[PDB]
Amino acid sequence: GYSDRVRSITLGNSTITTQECANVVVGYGVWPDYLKDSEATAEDQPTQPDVATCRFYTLDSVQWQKTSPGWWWKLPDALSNLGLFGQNMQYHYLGRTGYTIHVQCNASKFHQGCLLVVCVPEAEM
Amino acid sequence: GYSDRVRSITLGNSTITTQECANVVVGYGVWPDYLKDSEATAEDQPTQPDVATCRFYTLDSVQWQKTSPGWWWKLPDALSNLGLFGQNMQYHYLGRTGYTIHVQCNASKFHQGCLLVVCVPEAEMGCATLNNTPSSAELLGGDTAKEFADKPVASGSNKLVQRVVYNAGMGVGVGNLTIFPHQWINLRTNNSATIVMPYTNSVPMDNMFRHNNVTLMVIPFVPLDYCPGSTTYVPITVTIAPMCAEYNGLRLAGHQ
Amino acid sequence: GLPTMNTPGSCQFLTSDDFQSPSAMPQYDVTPEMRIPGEVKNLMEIAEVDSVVPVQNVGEKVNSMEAYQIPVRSNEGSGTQVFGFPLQPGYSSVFSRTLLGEILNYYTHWSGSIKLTFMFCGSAMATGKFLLAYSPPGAGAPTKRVDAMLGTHVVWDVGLQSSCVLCIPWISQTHYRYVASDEYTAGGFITCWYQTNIVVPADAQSSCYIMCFVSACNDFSVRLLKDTPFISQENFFQ
Amino acid sequence: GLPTMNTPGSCQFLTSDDFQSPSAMPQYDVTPEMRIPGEVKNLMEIAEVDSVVPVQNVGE
Amino acid sequence: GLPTMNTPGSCQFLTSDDFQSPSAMPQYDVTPEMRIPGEVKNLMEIAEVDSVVPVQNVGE
Amino acid sequence: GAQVSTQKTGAIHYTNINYYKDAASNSANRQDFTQDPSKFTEPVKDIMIKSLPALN
Amino acid sequence: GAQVSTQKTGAIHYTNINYYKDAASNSANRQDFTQDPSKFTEPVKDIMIKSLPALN
Amino acid sequence: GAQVSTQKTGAIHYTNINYYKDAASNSANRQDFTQDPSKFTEPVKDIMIKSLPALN
Amino acid sequence: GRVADTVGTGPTNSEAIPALTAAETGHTSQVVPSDTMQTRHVKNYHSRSESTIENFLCRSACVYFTEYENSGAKRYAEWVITPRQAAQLRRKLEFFTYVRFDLELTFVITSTQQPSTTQNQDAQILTHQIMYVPPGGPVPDKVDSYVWQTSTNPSVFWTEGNAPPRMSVPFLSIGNAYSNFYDGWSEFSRNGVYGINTLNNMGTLYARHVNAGSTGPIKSTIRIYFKPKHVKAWIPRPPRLCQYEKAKNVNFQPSGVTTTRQSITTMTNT
Amino acid sequence: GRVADTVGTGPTNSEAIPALTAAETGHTSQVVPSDTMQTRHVKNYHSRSESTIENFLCRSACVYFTEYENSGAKRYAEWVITPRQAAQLRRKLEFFTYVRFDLELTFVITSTQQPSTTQNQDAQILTHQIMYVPPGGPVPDKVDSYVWQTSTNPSVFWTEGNAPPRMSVPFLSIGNAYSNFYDGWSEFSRNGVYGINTLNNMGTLYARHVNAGSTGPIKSTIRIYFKPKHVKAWIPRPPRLCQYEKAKNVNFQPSGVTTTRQSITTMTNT
Amino acid sequence: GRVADTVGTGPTNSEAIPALTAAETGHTSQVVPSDTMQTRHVKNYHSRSESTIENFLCRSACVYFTEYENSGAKRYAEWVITP
Ligand SMILES: CCCCCCCCCCCCCCCC(=O)O
Ligand SMILES: CCCCCCCCCCCCCCCC(=O)O
Repeated sequence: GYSDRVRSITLGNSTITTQECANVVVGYGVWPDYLKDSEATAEDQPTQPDVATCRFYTLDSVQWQKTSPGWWWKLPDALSNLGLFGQNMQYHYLGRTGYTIHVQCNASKFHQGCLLVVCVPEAEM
Repeated sequence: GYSDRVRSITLGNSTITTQECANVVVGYGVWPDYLKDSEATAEDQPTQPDVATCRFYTLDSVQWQKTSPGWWWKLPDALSNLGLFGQNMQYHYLGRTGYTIHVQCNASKFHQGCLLVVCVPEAEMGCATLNNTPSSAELLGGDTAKEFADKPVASGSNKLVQRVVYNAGMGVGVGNLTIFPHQWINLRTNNSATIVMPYTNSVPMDNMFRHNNVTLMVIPFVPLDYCPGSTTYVPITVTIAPMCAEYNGLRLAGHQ
Repeated sequence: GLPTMNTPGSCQFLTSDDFQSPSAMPQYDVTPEMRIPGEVKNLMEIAEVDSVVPVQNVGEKVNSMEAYQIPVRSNEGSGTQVFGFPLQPGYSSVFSRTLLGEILNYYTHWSGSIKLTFMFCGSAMATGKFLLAYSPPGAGAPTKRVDAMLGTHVVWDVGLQSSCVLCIPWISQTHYRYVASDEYTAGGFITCWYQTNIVVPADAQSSCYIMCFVSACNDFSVRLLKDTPFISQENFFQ
Repeated sequence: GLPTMNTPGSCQFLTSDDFQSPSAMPQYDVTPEMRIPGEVKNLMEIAEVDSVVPVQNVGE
Repeated sequence: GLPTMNTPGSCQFLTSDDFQSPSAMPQYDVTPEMRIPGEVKNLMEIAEVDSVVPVQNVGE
Repeated sequence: GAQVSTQKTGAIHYTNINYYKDAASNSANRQDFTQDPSKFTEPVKDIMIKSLPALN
Repeated sequence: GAQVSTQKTGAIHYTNINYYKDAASNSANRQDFTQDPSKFTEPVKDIMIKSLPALN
Repeated sequence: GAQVSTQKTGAIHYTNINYYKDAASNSANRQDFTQDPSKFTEPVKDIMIKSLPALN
Repeated sequence: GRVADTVGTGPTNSEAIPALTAAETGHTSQVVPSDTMQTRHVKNYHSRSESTIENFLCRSACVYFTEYENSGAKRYAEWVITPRQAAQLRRKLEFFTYVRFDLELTFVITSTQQPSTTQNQDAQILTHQIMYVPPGGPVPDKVDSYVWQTSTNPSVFWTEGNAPPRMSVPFLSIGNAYSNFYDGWSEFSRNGVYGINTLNNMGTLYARHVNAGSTGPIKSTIRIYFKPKHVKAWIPRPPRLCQYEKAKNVNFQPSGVTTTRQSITTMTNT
Repeated sequence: GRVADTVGTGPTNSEAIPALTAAETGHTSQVVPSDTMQTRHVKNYHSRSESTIENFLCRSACVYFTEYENSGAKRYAEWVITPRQAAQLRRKLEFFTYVRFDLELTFVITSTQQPSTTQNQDAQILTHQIMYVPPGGPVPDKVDSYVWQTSTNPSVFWTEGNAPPRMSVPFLSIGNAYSNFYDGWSEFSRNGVYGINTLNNMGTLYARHVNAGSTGPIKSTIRIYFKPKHVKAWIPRPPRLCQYEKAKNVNFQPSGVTTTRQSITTMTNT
Repeated sequence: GRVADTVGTGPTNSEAIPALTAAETGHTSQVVPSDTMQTRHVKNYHSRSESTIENFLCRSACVYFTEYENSGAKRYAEWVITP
C-alpha cells in the first residue's frame, strides 16, 4: 500500500508532513549538493554548519483576500534575522546555498481558488 | 485490489459487513478458543452448542445527545433473556465464553464527535453512601443500557451506584482507561469499532449469574456538535457475539 | 563446632533484603498454573500504552470531561498559541495523574523518549495545520511562533489520516533526570501554534477539539523505587 | 573464624519447622522392626473405606 | 543445624574491617563509566608533583 | 559427603547433610509417597472384577 | 550441589544454595528480564507497518 | 564457585566467595597497584630526555 | 536485559510517512525518535532491571498492627488477614487484576510500660505467642482456652531481645491466583454481600503473652509485614484515584481528575 | 607493586647534565639520586600498597549525629544527607574533583535516661526505626503519620543489645560521578543558589522510636558512618587551608599560609 | 506421587454393570466417575503429599505444663511422661 498524495520531508530537527500534495519539483533536474573541488576558488577551508543551518523556517503568514494581487520575497535576505543562518550570514564574506520552498494554504471543499508558486532566479525590478 | 477500510465478519448465521472501519483489536493477543484438557476441572462432558450460540446479537439502540454522559453494559448478564445463549445460561452451573463486541454509530461528514469503546474485565462499582453496596437491580438491566450521570450523586441512605463519569464508577481516572483493549469511534474517519475478548478469569470456568467478568463501556469525550438543520437523532447500537461457548453440570431450570 | 564470628549487621531486619526462611507449612501442595491472557512480565510494557492527557486544567473544569479537551477555534489572524505545558512528567500537574505519571512517581530517575500522539476530532470537512514545537530549556517558553521555529518542530496537517506523532527526543547533559521538581535538570517546554487558521465550510461547526496522548518509547527506563506522595491515609480502614 | 551474619528468624521456635538436633542419648540401640499386618503408609488409604451415614438426624 | 561456636570479636563494630553486607536496594542500575582525563590510581602520583616552598617564614 | 534431592513444586535442588552420629538426629522424611490401597479396600481372597456382577 | 550466576554491574560470580525442601523457601528471582510489548501495544489482527499509512 | 588469592606479606592463600547478587555488596578491592605517573609528571607534548639539556 | 539502540539517520525526502498514523485503531505507534528528525548513532547501556515486577512488588510493608495488654479487658489481639487495611500496600496491588505470589511474613513486636501506682515493679523477659487459625477452626475466647495448645495450627514462640521472627508461606488460594477485584455476589439470588469481600476468607491471626512477666501492667505492640516473592501478574489496569474509604469494598468519594493551574498558556503549577 | 631499585654508579665526567633542567616547562625532572652522586646497588622491598586510593579513602567516619526523645516536642530526628557537615571526612574528599564510590552505611545508636521525678520507672527493650526517603517523596510531620508504613522506602528495624546495623548502598548519582566542586548557578539567569548546593539532592534520612519503652523520658543518640568502597578518582587538587565555616559553600576566613619561625637562618620551629 | 487420571468415556449400552455390586462382601467398589456417566479426558496434577502420615502427625504440640516457684512449699515440678 502507498499513496502519491502524501509526502514527508525531514531536514535536521524540523519535519513537514502533508497528507495532500503533489510531487516535489526539483530545480532544473540538479539535486542540490556541496561544492566539488574542481570549481573551487576560495582557498580557506569552508564551514559546513549542516544541522545548525539546514532545517525548516516559517516566516510570517500573510492573509489572502479576494482582491489580493500577490506577493514576493527575496530569499538571500529574508532569513537574515532568523537563526544561525542569519548569524552565519553576517560573519562571512561568501556563501553557497540552495533552497527548498514549501508553501501551505488549505481550504475546505467549498472554497474556489488557484495560486501560482514560482521561484525566479535573479528577478530585477 | 483491496482496502483496509472494509471488513466482513461471519459467525454462524449472522454476518456483519462494514465499509468504513479500522482493524480488529484482538484481546491481549490471545485469540479465543476452547478449553485444553490440561487445565480442565469439571469431569462431565461439556456441551458445545456452536452455531446455536455463536452468532451476533443486537441489543436496544440508545440515543446519543450533546449532554449524554455515557453507558455501561454487563456482558455475562445482558444476553440472558435472548436466544439459546440465554437458555443455555440458566440450565448450567458453569460456562466459558469470549466476546466479540461491535459498536455501530454513523454520522454524516458534518457531525463532530468522538466515542470511546473500552471493554473492562471485572469492573467493580462503588456505592453512593460509603457504608452500603449497590443493589443487584441498579448495576444490571436486561438488554437495556444503564447510563452514567454527569455530576456527583447525592449520598443518601439508598443503594444507588456512583455514576460520575470522570471517576468512571470505579474510582479511577477516566483518561487512563486505555490500558484495557479499546478502539476509538470517531465520526471523522470511522463508522464502527470492533473488539475481541478472550476468556479472562481467575478460575478456568465460572458460573454466569454470580460473577460478571466483563464490562463494556462507551464514554463520549467530545460531545456531539452540529449546526442546525442537520438531523438531530443519532443512535448508537451494540452487537455482542459469544465465541466458543462451553457448558457443564446440567441442572434444573432457574436461578436462585 | 566450626569457629565463627558474627559481623555487624546480625539480628537486624532490613526491608529490602534477600534471604531464605523456613517454610511454615511443609510440603504444601500448590495449585497448577493457568494460561491467562495478558501476562505482564515487566512494567515497561505498561509504560508504552497510550493515555489521555488532561491538557486543560483551567479553573473548576477539572471536575468535568472538559479537562481532556483542547479548544481550537477559527481566528481572524494567525500565530496565536493553542496551548503549552512544561515537561516534568512526575511533577507537573499535567502529567501528574496520567498513566505514565503514576508509574514514574514510584521511581526517582528516568530517561527515554516521550511520544505525544495528537488526534483531530473535528468535523470531517474542516481542515487545518498545526506547528508542534519543543524548546529545550535555557530560555522561557517562546511567546511568538517565529521563536518556536528555532526549536524542534513537526509541522502537522489534518486530512484523511488523523493521528499525529511528535516524538520528543532525549536531550540532556546527564544520563537521567530527577522525576521530582528541581531547577538543575528541568526538562523543557512544549507549544502548539496555528500554522494555518482552521477553515470550515458553511453549515459545519466552527469550533473543534483536539485530544492529546502520552506514551514512552522503547528506550524508556527508570530507577530507584520510592513512595508516591498522592495517596493519603488517616487511620486504618474498616 | 569464618565471618557470618545472623538473619531475621534466628533464636525463634517455629511449630512446623524442619531442623536437626543433637541426640540426648548417644548410640542408643533400637529394637528391630516387626512385620505387622495392616501397615498404613498414607491416610488416603483410610479415606477409601466405607462408613455408615447417620442420614436420619431427626429429633432425639 | 551445623554446630558452631562464636569466637571473641563477634557483634563488634571495627572501623577498618573488611566484610560483605546485604545491599539495601537490590538490582539497582549503575550509570556507565566515562573516560575522564587525569585518573588517579594512586596517591604517589600526587607526591611527585612540584610545589612551592614557603622558605621565608620570618615575621608577619 | 552431601546429597541432592528435589523440592516440592507445581507448575530445583537442595543440599542436605547429616551432622550427627545418631539416626534419630536426622531430619524428618516428608517425601515418601508410596501407597497401596489394597490393604483396606479389596480385602478379599477371590479377586473381584469391576465389570462383572459381584455375586454370580 | 551449588550453583553459580552473575551479579548486576555496569561499566563476577556468586555462589547460592537452596537449604530447604519447599519451593516457597527459595530466594526471590530478581533477574528475569524477558519482555514482549506486543501484548499491549500492537493488539491488532492485521499487522500494521510503520513506514506505511495506517488507513489505506 | 570460590576463588583464591595471595595475602600481603614481606620477608599463602585465602578463600573468598561473594554471597550476594549485587556488585556493591562485594568486599573492597585493596590490591590494585597499577600506577602510571606520566599523567602528572611529564605532561609535555615533546618527550624530554633526562641526559640532555632542557632548552637547546 | 538492555535498552534498544537509537540508530542514526541522515536527511529524508520520501513518500513513506512514519510521523503519521491513526490512533483510532487502538494501536500505539512504534515510531522511534530517529524517524522525525536526524539522529546520531548512540549505544545505550541503561537497563530495565529495576522496573521488573519482582523488584516492584517486593518490599516489606506494614499492613497493620494491634495492641494487647498483660492484664484487664483485652489480653489478646485478633486480626483477619486482608492486605487492604493499609493504604500504600493495597494500591501497589491494584494495578494487577490477577496476582500470584508467595507471602513472606515478618513480625515486629515491642513492649511498653503503662502508668500505674504499683510498687516494686521488676521486669522479666516477656514471651509472645503468635498463632494462625485457618478458616473454620476453633476460635479461642479466652487466653487460657485449650485452643492455644496448637496441636496442629502453625504457631511461633518469640522472645524479646532476639531477632524479629520470620516465616514464609506458600500460595494459599483455591483458584489459579488471588483476585483483587471481583464483580459478583456470593449468592445465586444476587443478594447478600457484594464485591471482593466474598472471595476473601484467609482465616485469622492471634497473639498473646505467654506469661504475665511482671506485676505492673504492660501493653505490647505487634506489626505484620508482607514481602511478596516469585510474583506473577495479569491484566494491568489504571491506578486508583480517589482516597480509600472502606476495606471491604471499592467505595470512593468523588474527587477531581487532577490538580489545577492557571490559564492554559501558563507554564507553572499552582 | 614495589619501589624501584636504585642503580649503582661510579664517578662521572661527561657533558651530559642530569642535574640541570628547566622547570618553566612545567615538567618535574625524573632525576634519581644516582645521578648527582655515587650510589651503591640497593634492592628495595618497600611497597606502595597503603598509599593507594582505596586504603586512603576507606575508613569509617562519623559524619553527624542527632538527638530525639521518647516524649515531648521532638519525637524524631531528620537529616538531609551531605558529607560536608563533618570536618575531617569532608577534607579527605576535597583532594579529588570527581569521585566515584559505593557507600556502606553503619549506624550506632545509644540511649540515655533523663532526669525526672517519675516514680517506678521500669525499662523495656527499645526498638529504633531508620527510614530513608529518596527526594520528592512524602515527608512525615508526626511520628504516627502513615508514611512510616514504608510500603516501599528502604527501612531498618533495630534493637538495643544487638550488633550495630549495617547496609550497603550503590552509586546513586545521576551523572558519571559525584561532584565535590561545582562552579555555576542553578538557574539560566545566573541567579538563585550558587555553588555545589544545587547539585546535591540526596533525599532525607529519618529515625524514631517504635515504642515508648518506659514511663520515664528517654533520649536517644544516633550516629552515621560512611565507608567508601570501590573508589575511583579524577583530577586531584590542593588540600584546603583555612578552617571551614559553612556546609553549603566554600566560604572561608582569610588565614596565613603557614606557621612562622624566627630569622631565615634559624633551624628550629617556634 | 499424584492423583490418578480420569479417563474419558462415550455412551454405553452393554451387559457389563459397573454401577452394581454387593457391599456384603466387605468390599468397597473401585468404580470411578467415568463408569456411570460420560466423562472427558482430564489430567490431574493434584498431589497427595500433605496427606501422608509424616505431615499428619508431625507438628509440635503442647502436652502439659506446671508451675514451680523460687521459694516456699513447691520449689520444683515433677511430671510422669504420658501424651
Ligand atoms: C503464623 C502463620 C501466619 C500465616 C499468615 C497467613 C496469611 C495469609 C495471607 C493471604 C494473602 C493476601 C491475600 C488477599 C486475599 C483475597 O482477597 O482473596
Ligand atoms: C536506610 C537507607 C539509608 C540510605 C543512605 C543514603 C545516603 C546517600 C549518600 C550520598 C553520598 C555522598 C554524596 C554527596 C552528594 C553531592 O554533593 O552531590
